[PDB]
Amino acid sequence: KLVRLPGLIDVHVHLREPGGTHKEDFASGTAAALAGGITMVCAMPNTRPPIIDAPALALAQKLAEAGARCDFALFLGASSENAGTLGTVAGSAAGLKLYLNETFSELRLDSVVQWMEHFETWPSHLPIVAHAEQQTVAAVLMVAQLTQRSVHICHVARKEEILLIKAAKARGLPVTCEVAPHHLFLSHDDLERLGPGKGEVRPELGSRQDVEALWENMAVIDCFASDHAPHTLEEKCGSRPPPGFPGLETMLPLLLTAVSEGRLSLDDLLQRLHHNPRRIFHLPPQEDTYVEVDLEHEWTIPSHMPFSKAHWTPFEGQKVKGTVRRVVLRGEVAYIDGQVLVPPGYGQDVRKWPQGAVPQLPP
Amino acid sequence: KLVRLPGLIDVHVHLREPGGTHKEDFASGTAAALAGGITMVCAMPNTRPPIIDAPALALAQKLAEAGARCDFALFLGASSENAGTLGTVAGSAAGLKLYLNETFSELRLDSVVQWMEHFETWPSHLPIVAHAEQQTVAAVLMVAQLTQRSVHICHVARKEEILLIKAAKARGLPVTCEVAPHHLFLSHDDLERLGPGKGEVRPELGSRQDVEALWENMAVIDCFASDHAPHTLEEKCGSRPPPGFPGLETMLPLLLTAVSEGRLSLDDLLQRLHHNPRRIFHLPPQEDTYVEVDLEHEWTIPSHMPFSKAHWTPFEGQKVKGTVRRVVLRGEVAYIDGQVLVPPGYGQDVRKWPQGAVPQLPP
Ligand SMILES: O=C(O)c1[nH]c(=O)[nH]c(=O)c1F
Ligand SMILES: O=C(O)c1[nH]c(=O)[nH]c(=O)c1F
Ligand SMILES: [Zn+2]
Ligand SMILES: [Zn+2]
Ligand SMILES: [Zn+2]
Ligand SMILES: [Zn+2]
Repeated sequence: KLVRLPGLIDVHVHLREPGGTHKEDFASGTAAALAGGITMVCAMPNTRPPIIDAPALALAQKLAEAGARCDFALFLGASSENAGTLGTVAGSAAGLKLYLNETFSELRLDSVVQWMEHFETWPSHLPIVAHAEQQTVAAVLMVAQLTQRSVHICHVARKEEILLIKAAKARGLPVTCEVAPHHLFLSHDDLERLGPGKGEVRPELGSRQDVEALWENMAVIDCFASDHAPHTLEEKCGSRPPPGFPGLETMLPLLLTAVSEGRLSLDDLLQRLHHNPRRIFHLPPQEDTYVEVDLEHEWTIPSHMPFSKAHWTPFEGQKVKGTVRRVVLRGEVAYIDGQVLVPPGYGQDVRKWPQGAVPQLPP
Repeated sequence: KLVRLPGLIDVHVHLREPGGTHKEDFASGTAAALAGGITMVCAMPNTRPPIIDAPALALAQKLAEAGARCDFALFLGASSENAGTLGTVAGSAAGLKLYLNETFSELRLDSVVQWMEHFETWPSHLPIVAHAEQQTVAAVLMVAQLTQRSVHICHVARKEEILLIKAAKARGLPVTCEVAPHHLFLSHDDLERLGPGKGEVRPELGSRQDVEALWENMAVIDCFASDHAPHTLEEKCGSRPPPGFPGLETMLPLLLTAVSEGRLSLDDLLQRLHHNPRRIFHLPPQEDTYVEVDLEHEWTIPSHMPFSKAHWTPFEGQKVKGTVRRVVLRGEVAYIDGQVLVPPGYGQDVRKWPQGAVPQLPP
């Protein structure tokens, strides 16, 4: 028998359009999403041009409307120059993304004062998410407290980080977080197989103790999100390997395997890939939308999944139990057993739906 | 006419004994202190052995009692192994020092969870100070809030850091800080003259804008403290230059010059080199103790000051106006015009004085 799930949401993907379309584009990346049982994605702003101003957002919105096969929201990115300039378009974005560790120059913040300025100027009712590793988690939490608002921490990867967040939650601080599949299912032990190029990712793969700590502290994890970060094999295996793994097509199969093994429950999964993404990011329901999965079928992850242009995967060789069989999106069959059946452009910007605007107090 | 000042206190010095006595020892370092108008010093724990346990503290206490010419308190240092082990000796120390950025392996903390453990286990009534640069300031402030206590930030060197602290103080958070003379009187502009070896210090020399920001935000600075960090010229000019400047003998002359120029008042100076050190660290008064300075005498800083074994100074060539003429410590003439007149061992551990114990609620 098939199990019917609601439309799953991935709040952290890199779809590379504009400007990196050999790595992925809206059409290929959203095909990958649907194949992974994901019907709504939130796309990060570190494209070329990066989504750091109104014109870049407008361009990305049209590229997404024309290419996306599933529904989406687009993040804006914080820069050293745009604090206090995004007020008119802020509500149209998934949220604001801060890159607080490594990134390219356009998104680099050189001072915590710049973080403060963003927390002070970004509308208080809208989401802020951060790439914030190790001590940077504590630092951005401090900025959030000084400015008396919430923050969501992207891809938590370490015992250190999840325990800090746990302590913050115990103090009633408004912080949420997500964890990516590679930080639950891969570790340092896998670097021998992957090699130093393929294995490059930020946050880096953790120790066995890091992975164990994330599982032990599942209660502290609000969301799963792939951090789908496609690069071609040539790039990953070259002289200056970019960090990141593709992950849309493998996330749900990996997690379903863990459900099958009793490592977490189906509800635990659905809180983290549906309900909590909805509530943290104020994402609307999708009418007539559901995913049918098969929990019995055992298979081995191949050297590349069918859809991502990355055309490789760090999970090659892992045995999984769990398969996406069918996806229906807003009343149309979007995916069946390896075939995507909705065209580029079927997808819509959920922030334009009346139910997808973030509620706020009147002026 | 001479101006009579109270006995000045430097809460941040490295006296290198035990184990680095070619760089400085208690006798030479405290001679330097007296020559700089300083009658009480707090010595950092990054010696060899480092002061991270009771036996090392006991050794350092005896070396200081035998060698110090001025009065002192000794810091304990946080390590990855000693949280929850220092309770019996904590009250005998100046406070607990956390090295949160670069340091040697024995004092390295690999996780913010280790910082949390120290804040939770160190007695709540006793001082904690941190080497915490840039975002690390925000991170350690977060740990302090989670554990609902105060923290003092060592050598604030950047616009970013002083503005973060300013914002924290505006929110009523219990944080204090100190600034070292090199971050007020030297900058990037001086690296050409100093060279890359001599110029090595942590925190590094800041931009002109950093220096300007510290002066503009003098109200936010609770203490001046030298971070006297002596290394020999051979070491500074060698293949792996250690970071740090000697500074006991130049701190007061530099600051008196600024007082003379109306950059801050004499009271501003005395709050920062006497009253605030006393109150933050619960340091006792010194009976019959005072410093007489001459504010008229103009001189140029030489290539080395008379007492520090570092035998060099990054302030060489700077013109100053202000000289220490005489120091009286506990009723004895300790220094006159270049001559130290109290022997090694004259100095005492102020934490052993009845008035130098930190008051606490009964068990
Ligand atoms: O865009 C990427 O490739 C990327 N890859 C990573 O591994 N971490 C990131 O923070 C990131 F932005
Ligand atoms: O002990 C030292 O030499 C030293 N020198 C520095 O410049 N910064 C430090 O944090 C330090 F511990
Ligand atoms: Zn990231
Ligand atoms: Zn990412
Ligand atoms: Zn330091
Ligand atoms: Zn120091």
